[PDB]
Amino acid sequence: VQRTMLELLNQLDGFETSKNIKIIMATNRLDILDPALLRPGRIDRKIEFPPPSVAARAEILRIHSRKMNLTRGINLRKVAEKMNGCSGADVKGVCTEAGMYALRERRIHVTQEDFELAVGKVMNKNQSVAKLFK
Amino acid sequence: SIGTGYDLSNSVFSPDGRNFQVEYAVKAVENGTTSIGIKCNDGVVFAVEKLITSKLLVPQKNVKIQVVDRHIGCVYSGLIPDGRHLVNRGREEAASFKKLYKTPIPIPAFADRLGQYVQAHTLYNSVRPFGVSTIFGGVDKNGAHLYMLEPSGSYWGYKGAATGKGRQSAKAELEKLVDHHPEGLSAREAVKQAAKIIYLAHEDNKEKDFELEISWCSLSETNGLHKFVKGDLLQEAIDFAQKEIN
Amino acid sequence: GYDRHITIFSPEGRLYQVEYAFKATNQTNINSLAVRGKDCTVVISQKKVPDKLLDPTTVSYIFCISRTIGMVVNGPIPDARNAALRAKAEAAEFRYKYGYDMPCDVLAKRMANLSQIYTQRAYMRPLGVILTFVSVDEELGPSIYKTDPAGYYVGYKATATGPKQQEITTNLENHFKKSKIDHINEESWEKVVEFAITHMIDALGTEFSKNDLEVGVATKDKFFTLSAENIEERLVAI
Amino acid sequence: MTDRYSFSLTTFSPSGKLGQIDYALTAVKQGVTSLGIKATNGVVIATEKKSSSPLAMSETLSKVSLLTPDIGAVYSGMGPDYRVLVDKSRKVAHTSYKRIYGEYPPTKLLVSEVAKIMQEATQSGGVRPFGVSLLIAGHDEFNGFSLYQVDPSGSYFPWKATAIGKGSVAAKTFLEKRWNDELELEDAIHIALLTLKESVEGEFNGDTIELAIIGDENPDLLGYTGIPTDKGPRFRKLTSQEINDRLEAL
Amino acid sequence: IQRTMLELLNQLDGFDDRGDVKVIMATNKIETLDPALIRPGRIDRKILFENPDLSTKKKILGIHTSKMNLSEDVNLETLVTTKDDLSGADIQAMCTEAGLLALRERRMQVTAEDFKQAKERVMKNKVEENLEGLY
Amino acid sequence: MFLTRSEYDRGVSTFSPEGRLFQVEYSLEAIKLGSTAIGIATKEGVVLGVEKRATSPLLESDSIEKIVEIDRHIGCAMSGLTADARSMIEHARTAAVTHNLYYDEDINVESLTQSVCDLALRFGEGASGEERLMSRPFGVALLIAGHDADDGYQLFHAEPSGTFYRYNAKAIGSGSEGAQAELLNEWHSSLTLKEAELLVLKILKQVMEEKLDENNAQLSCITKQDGFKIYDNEKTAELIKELKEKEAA
Amino acid sequence: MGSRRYDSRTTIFSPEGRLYQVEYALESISHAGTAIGIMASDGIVLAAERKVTSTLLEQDTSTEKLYKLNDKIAVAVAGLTADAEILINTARIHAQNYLKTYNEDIPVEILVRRLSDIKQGYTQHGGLRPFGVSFIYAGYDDRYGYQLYTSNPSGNYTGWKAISVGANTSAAQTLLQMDYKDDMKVDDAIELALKTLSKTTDSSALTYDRLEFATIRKGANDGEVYQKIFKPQEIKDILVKTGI
Amino acid sequence: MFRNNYDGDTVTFSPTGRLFQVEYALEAIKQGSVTVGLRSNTHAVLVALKRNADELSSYQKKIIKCDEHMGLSLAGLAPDARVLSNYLRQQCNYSSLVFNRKLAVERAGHLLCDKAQKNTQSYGGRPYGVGLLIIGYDKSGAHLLEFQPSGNVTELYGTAIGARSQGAKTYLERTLDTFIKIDGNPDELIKAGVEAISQSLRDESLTVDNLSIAIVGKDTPFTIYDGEAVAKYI
Amino acid sequence: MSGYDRALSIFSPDGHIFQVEYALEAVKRGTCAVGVKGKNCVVLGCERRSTLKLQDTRITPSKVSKIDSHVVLSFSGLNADSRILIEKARVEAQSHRLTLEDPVTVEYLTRYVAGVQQRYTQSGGVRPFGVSTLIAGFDPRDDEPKLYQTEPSGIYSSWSAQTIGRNSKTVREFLEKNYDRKEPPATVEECVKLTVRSLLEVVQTGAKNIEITVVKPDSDIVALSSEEINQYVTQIEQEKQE
Repeated sequence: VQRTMLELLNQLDGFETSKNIKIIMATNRLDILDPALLRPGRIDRKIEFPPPSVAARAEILRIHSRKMNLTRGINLRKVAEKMNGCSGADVKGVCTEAGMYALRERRIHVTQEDFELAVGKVMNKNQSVAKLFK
Repeated sequence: SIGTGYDLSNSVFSPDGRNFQVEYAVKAVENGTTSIGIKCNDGVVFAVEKLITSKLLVPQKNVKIQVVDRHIGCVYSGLIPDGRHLVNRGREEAASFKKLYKTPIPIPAFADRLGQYVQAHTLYNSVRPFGVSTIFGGVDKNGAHLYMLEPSGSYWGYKGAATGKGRQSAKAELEKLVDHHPEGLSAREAVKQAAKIIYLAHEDNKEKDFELEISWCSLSETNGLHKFVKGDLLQEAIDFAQKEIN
Repeated sequence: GYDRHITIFSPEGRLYQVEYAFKATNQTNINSLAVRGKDCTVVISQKKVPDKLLDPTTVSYIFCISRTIGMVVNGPIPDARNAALRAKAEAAEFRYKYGYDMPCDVLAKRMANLSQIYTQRAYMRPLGVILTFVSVDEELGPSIYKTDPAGYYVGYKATATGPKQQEITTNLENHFKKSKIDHINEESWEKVVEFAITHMIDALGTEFSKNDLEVGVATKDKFFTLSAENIEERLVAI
Repeated sequence: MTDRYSFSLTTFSPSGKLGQIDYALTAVKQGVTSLGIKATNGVVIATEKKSSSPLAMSETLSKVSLLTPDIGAVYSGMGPDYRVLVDKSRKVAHTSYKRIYGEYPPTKLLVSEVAKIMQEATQSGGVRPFGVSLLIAGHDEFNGFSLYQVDPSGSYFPWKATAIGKGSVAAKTFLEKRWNDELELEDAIHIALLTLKESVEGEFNGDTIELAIIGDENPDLLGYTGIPTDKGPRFRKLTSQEINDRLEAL
Repeated sequence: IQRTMLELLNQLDGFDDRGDVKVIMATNKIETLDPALIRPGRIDRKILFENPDLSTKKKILGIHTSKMNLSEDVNLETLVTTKDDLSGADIQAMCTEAGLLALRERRMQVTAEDFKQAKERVMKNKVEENLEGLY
Repeated sequence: MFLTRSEYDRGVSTFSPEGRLFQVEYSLEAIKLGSTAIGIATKEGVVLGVEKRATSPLLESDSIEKIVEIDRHIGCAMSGLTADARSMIEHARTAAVTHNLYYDEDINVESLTQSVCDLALRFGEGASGEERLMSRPFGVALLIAGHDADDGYQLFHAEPSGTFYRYNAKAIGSGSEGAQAELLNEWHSSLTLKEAELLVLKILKQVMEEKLDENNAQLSCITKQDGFKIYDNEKTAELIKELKEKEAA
Repeated sequence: MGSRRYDSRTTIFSPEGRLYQVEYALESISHAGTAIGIMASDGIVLAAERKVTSTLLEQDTSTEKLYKLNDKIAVAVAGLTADAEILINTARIHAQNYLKTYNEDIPVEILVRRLSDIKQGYTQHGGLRPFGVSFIYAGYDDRYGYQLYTSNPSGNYTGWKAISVGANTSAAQTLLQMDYKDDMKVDDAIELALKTLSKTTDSSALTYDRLEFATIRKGANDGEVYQKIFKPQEIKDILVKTGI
Repeated sequence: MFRNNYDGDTVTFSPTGRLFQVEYALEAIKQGSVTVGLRSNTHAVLVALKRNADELSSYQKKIIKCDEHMGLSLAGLAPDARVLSNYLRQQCNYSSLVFNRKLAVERAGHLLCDKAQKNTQSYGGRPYGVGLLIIGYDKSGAHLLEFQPSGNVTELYGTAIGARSQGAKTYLERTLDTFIKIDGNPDELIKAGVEAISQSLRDESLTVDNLSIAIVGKDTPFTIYDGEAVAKYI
Repeated sequence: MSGYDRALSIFSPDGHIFQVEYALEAVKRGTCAVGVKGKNCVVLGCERRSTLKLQDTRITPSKVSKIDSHVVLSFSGLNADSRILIEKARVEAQSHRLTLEDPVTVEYLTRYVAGVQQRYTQSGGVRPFGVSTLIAGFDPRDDEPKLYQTEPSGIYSSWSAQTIGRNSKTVREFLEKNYDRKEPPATVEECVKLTVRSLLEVVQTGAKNIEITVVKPDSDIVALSSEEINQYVTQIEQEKQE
C-alpha cells in the first residue's frame, strides 16, 4: 500500500496525479522510513519544527492564558527564563495546574507564585558521575 | 560440555568445575594397549601387551618400555610418543639431581617433578595434555614403591596397577589375588602370576594373536636395578600361565 | 567471551568463571577442620579409600612445607601441589634473604597476591583450590589463615571446609558464644584433638579407625602427623 | 607461551563507550559503601567490612591501609584487586620520588602515577582492569590537606566530601545539606559516622568499623626522638573504643 | 500471491512467438528481493540508471529554464559540481525554488543568489559524512 | 559435511578434512590470474617469452619487467604478482655470488632452486628447523633458465607449494592449458633456437587478448657464449616480420 | 588464542574501504566536553566548557580540559584523561630533549608530527586501540611567528585559524563563520568565545565553575609570550564585564 | 552429513580421543603415491615409482641420501622430507665427529618420533605430514623401519604404503619365509620386490624411468640404481 | 595482533587478498593529483578540498613534498601514513648520498618505497599503507624526465602522465586524448595550461584549491604563485568563447 500510492502519483496518473490535489504529511522520525518518499518526487520541502525560543515561549504562554481571570501583578515571561527549551506545547501544562494549585485552595484569583511552582512540578521529578571523559 | 559449550578448549572450567578437554583423554588411553604395575615385597615388576598388527614384526625388536637413569622402571599406555616425550624429561632432570646432590634419585620427589610437568600442560590454553596413563615403580633405601600416572596429575601410590582396555577385568584379579597373599610375594613368582593376566585380558580381542614383554627389578635379583627377563624364566611362565587357564 | 575467559567481566558487574573455581573444591566430598590452643593446634581430614590397591602412606592431602608452618589442601591434588611447591620454594628465599623464617601472614599475603595475578593475565587459569594454613608464631600465638582462588585471605579462630561447612561450624560456634572465648583451653596437643573429633562426630555420627583419619599439630619448631590410636579416649564418656 | 597479546577492551563499541570499563564499575557500585571528606584542618575516611560470618577475625583484614605516614586511603569495591596495587603504589613513592630526591611525595602526582598503574592495564593485551575506585587523602606544603578520588580508567577527580559504593548516591544526597564549609573534625567524624549508619543494618558495633584521619603530627609515634627535622607522622588511625565513645554521644 | 506469480511467470514464457510484444518492468531495488527467475528463456537482460556525470548534469537545466525568464545571466556552469552527489531531480526543485524565492518577492526577477540560497537549503536536509581520516 | 573448505580455510596451517591443505592451493591459483609466460628447452640455447599487459597508451612498456637476469648465465621470468617476487630474486642471486665466493666457481642451477623453493615454506613450518619469518605464502610461478657444465641448457618451474619439475617447455597464466597442449604436439628433440623463437610467437598471436607487436611481448635468449640477454624491439619487430610468409598458407 | 580472542577487528578495513575503530573513536569524543581555540593577531586564547559541575566537587584548585607543554606552548585537551597524561609525559620531555641537544626551543610544526606518529603507530601496528583524544595547540616561534594546530586520534594533524571540538561543534563553526575577521586583537576575541559558548550549552546560567580558559600575549617588547591560565576571580571579571 | 568442530587446530582432543587433524595428515599419503621395501639379513632395499605432470616433464625425486650407513624414501609431501632429511643428516654427521662409533638405525627413529610430538601439541606450527620408509645397517646388521606422523616408528621385515598398496603388502605376507632366507643375492629379492610392485597399477609400457632403487648391505654403500641400469632389474 | 596474519594472509578463492584491494578502494575518496613530463620539464598538481576559508593557508601540510633539490613526492588518500614514507625515504637519501659518496637515482627510490609496502602486507601484526603515491624528478646531471607511480600492493610502474584518487577516470581520458607519446609539450607553460585544463571538470573554478610546482634541469625546483596560476585560470576560460 506504500508501493501503490508512490506509483498512484506517477506514470499512470502522473501527468495529472499531483495536478491539483496538493497533499501534506505530518510525522516524526524522518530518518527511518524510505528515502523514496521524501524526494522531490512527491515532496518539496522537508521542513522542520524545532523547539521554541525564549521569545517564542512568552507568546505561547500568553495565549492559552487568555480566558483565565481578571488577573494582575504578573510578568509572564520570566517563567520562560526559568525554563529552557522544552516545548511550545507543554507550557499550557504549566499554564494549567497553576490554576489548579490555586483552585486546590479556592482562590479563583491567581499569582506568579504558582507559575514558579507548577514549572518545577514537571521535570524536577522527571530526572551517574562517570565522567571518564575530560 | 555439549555443543555451544566449553569442552573444546583447555583451561575453561565447565560450570561443574571440570576441564572436559581432559576427560576426553582418559578415553584415549582407554582405547589403547594394556599394561600393569605390581609391588613385590622386595621391589616391582611390570608388563605390557605388545600388539601384533601384522605378521612382519620381529620379537624383541620394538619394545614398549623405556627406563630412568639406572633403576626407575617406566612403562607407557595409550599413546606411545607423548609417553616417549616426557621419558626424555625423565632421564633429563634426574641427571640435574644427580650432578647436584651427588646421589641417585628418590622416587617420591621424582613424581614431584613429573607430576607437575604434565600438570603444567593442563593450565594453559595453547597446549594439549599428555594422552597417556603412565606407571613407574622402583627401589631405594626406604624400600620400594609404585606410582600410577594420570594426565591431570592424580598420581597415587599403588601396590597393584592396570590400564588399557582390560582394566576392570584385570584389576579384579589383582584384588582377587592379593587377599590370598597378605605376605607380599617375592619376585620370580609374581611374574607368572601376572602373565596370567594378559593371556586372560586379551579375551576381548580374539580376532588376533599378540605377544608381551616383561620387566624385572628387586634387591635379591638385580641389586635393585631394572632389566627384562629372557631364557627359560619367562618361557617357563608363558606356557605355565597358559597351561593353568584351560 | 564474557562467560569463558576471566579478564573480561560480565555486563552485569561481575564475572562467572572464578565463581566456578570455588566449586571444584567440593569435587572430592571431603571435610576438614582446624582449631587453636595456648601452644597447640590441630587439623584433620577424613580419608576415603576406593579400590584397595593403594598405599595409604602415600595418600595425603597434607604438606608440611617447613618448620613452624603447616598446610592442608582442599579440592583436587595436582592443582594443589604447585600451589604448595612454590610455597616451599619461597621459604628458601625469605629465610636466605630476610634472615629468618616466614610467618603465615606474609605467606598468605603472598600466595594469594599472585593468584590475583593469575586472574588479570589470564594465560594461567586460576588454581582450582581453596587452601588453609597453620602455625605457632612468636608474637601473635597459634594463628590460622585461609586462602582462596581470588584472595580474601583471613585469620580465624577456627575453620570449616568441605561440602558441609555450614553445620560443622554450627556445631562449633554454638559454644564459642557460650564459652566466651576465641581461645580454647586444654593446651596440650592431645586433649584439644578429642575436642576436634568429638564435636564433628556429634555433627556426623560415624565411627573410624587410624586408617581413615589423620592429624596435624602446630608446635614450637614443630609440625607433624602422628598415630591416631587416641580414637579410644572418647570411649570413656558414655 | 601466553600467545594472547590480543588487546582486550580496545574495541570501541560504535557508540564510543568502552566495554569493560562501564562493566567494571558495574561492580564497584554493587560493592560496599565507603566515603571520605575534607575539612580546613584535617581529613577522614571510613567504611565497614561485613565479616559475613562470625568466627572470622575482623581486625587482620584492614580495608583502610597506609601507603605513607602522610597519606592514607580506602576503597569500596573488590578487595583482592586493591592490596596488590598499593604494594606497587608505595614502592613508587620510594622509587620515583624519594630515592631520587629524599622526600616523600606530594599527592598532586602520587595519584597520577597510581592512575598510570591502571591505564597500562586497560590497554595492554589480555588484562582486565582493577575492580576498584578508591580514594586517597594527604597533606602537603604547597597545598596542605587534600583529597582525591580515582576510577579504574585513570580519571582522577578532586573532591570535598564524597561517597562511592552501594548507597553513595543517598549519602551524596545527604552530606551536602548538613555539611558545612568549615565543619572541623570532631563534628566531621560525627556527620561522617552517621553518614554510614543509615547505610547499614545488622550491627553498628564499635569493632565493626575502621576509619582514620590525616590531622597534625604526632611524634610520640615517630619513635626516633632526637631530631627536630623529623616531624610527626601526620596519619594515624584509631582504635575501637575511642570511636566507641564518640559513638555513645549518639 | 505465489499463485499470482506463477501463472504470470508462466503466461510470460508460456507465450512464445513474441513477434510483437515487449513485456517490461522496473523498480528501485532488486539485489535482495527478486527471485532467481532470471533466465534468457524467460527474461534476457537488465539495464541500469543511476546518478549522472557533471557534463551529464550540464545538459539538464537551462533547457528547463529555457522555458523560463533568466532576467539575468548567472553562469550556472560554475553553480554545481560533481562533488555534491545530487539527485537528478532536486534541480527542477532548484529551478522552481528560486521563483519560489521570487514568490518571496513582488519582483518576478531571476537571481543567482536564489539558487545559492536553495542548494544551501535543500542540502541542509541532505546527508553529509565526516572527513575524519581525511580519506 | 556441508562446508569442507569455508569451515577450515581460515586456519592457514590447517590440513583439509580430506588431506590437501588449503592456503597453498589458494596460492597456487592466482598465477593464472596474472599474465602468461613461456620458455623452451634447446641445446644451442634457450628462449623465454611473456606478454606485458599494455594497459593504457601512457605506460612506457619498455619499463615493465616480467623478466630479469639472476647472473650472467641465468635468467628468470615471472607471472601472477610481482611485488612478492623481488624478495626471492634479492635472495636468489645472493646465493650465486656467494657460491662464487665460498667456492669461487660458478654455481649450478639445480643447486639454486632448492634454495629458492625451500624459502617459500617458512610460513607454518620451517626449512632447517627455524621457526618462521613471514605470515603468508606468495604466488609467483617462476621460470629459471641457465647453462651449466653437468647438464647444459635447462629450465625449471618454481611453485610456492615447494614443488618444481624439469619441464622441457611450460607455460603460465590462464592460457597455459590453452597452449601447453599446442606445444606438446610440436616440441621435437632436435630443434633450433630461431624456429623456437618463431614457434613461441605463434602462441602469442593465438592466445592473446589483442593484436601483438613489439610492445605486447618480449623475449630473452641464452648462450654458453654470451650467457644471458634480451632482444630489443626492432629485433622483435623482425622475427615477427618474416614470421608471416610461413603462414602465407 | 586467535580463533576466540578477537584481535582481528583492530587495524583492518571495511570492504567498502574504511576503518571502524577510528570513525568510532572520532565519534566517541563527541559525548565529551568542549573547547575552542583561535588566533588573534596580538595573541592567542583557548577555552573549555566542562560538564562535571556537582556543587561540592572541587573545581577551583587545578584544571583538566587544559594543560601545558613548556614555557611557550599550551593545548586544549579533549578525550579521556587516562589517555592524556602519557603522551604529554612524552611531550614535555621532548622540549627538554630538543633544547638539551640544540639549545633552542621547538619549531612547533615538528612535535605534532612526533605526537601524531605514535597515534598512527597503534592503528597500524599491533591490535591496540588508539588514544581516544583530540587536541588543540597554541604556540609561538620566529620562523613562523604565531601558530595554531589541531589533531586527531588517527594522527592527522591540521593547521587552523579558529576552531571548536568535542560536542555540538558543527554549528559552532557556523555560529562564528561570519564573525571571524583577520585583524583580531585579543579583547575582541574573548567576546566571541562567550558569544560562542553561551549559545550552545546546557544552561545559559553558566557558572564560572563550568568554564576555563587561558591566554597568550607579547608583553615584553622583543620578549617571549606570557603563558597565563586564568584563575576564578579574574575569570569572573570578564565574565560579568560583558553584563550577563 | 554435517560439519565437525575440534579440527580447527592440532591441540584439541576429540570427544572420543582422536586428534582429528592428525588423521587428515595421514590421509595425504594414501592419497599420495607408494614407496616400499624389505629386509635381508645382509641387505635391504628401497623402491618407489614416479609420477609426472606431462610427458615434457621429468619425474619427482623420491628417495634421498642421508649417509652411507642409512638412507630413506618418502611417500607424501616433499617439503617435510627435506626438513627431516636436512635435520637427519646432522645427527648421523654429529655422531661421526664426536663419538665416531657410527649412528645406529633404531635410535634415529626414537628421536625423530619425538620431533613430531613437539610439533603436535603446541600452537603455532603444523604436523609434518609424511609416512616415510627407511633402512640402515650396523653391528646389529641390517634393519628396516617405518614412519608415521604420529611418532609410531616400527621395525619390520617389509612394508607397503601409498595408494593401491594393499595387494603388494598382501603379496609380501603371502611370500614371507623365502625372500629373507637369502644372503649375498641382492638381485633376486628385488625381483620379488618388483613384481610386488606389479600388484595394482597400469604401467602399459617400459617402466624404465618411472622407477628407481637404492640398496645397502654388509658391503654395499648406499647408492641409487637409477636410469637404464634399472631397466635390467625390471 | 602480534603476528596473527588476520586476513591479510588469507588468500581468496578467487585469488585476491581482501585487505589490499580494499585499501586502494578506499584511496579514491581523497584529493586527486596528477603528473606530467614534457620535453624538458616535469609538472605536478593537486587540490585543496573546499574549507570554510579557515583551513590555514600559510602552513598547510601540502601534497608536493621535497626529498632533495631534484625529487619530490605527491600522493593521495590517507595522510597520517603519508608522513612516514616521506620520512623513511629522505632518510635513505641522506644515507645513500653518504655511504656511496653520490646522490640517489629515481629507479633506486621507487624500488625501495614500492618494496617497503610489500613488507607491510607480507608480515604479521601489520596493516598496509592505505595510500598510493608517485615520484617525480630527474637523475643527477641528466636532462631525462621520469615519474614513477606506486600503490599499496607494492608495484611500481613508470608513466608519462597519470592521476590518482578521486574522479581520475573522469580525467585521464582527457589526457590520453591530448597528451601523446608522439611529441611532448614544448616547455613549462605549455604543460601547465594543458595540465590545469584537464582538472577543470572537478574544480568548480576554485583556483585557490589547486596548487602546483614544476621541476627543471639542474634541480631548479619551485612552487608557483596563485596570481601566476589564476592568470592561467582565466585566460584559459577566455578561450571558452564558443
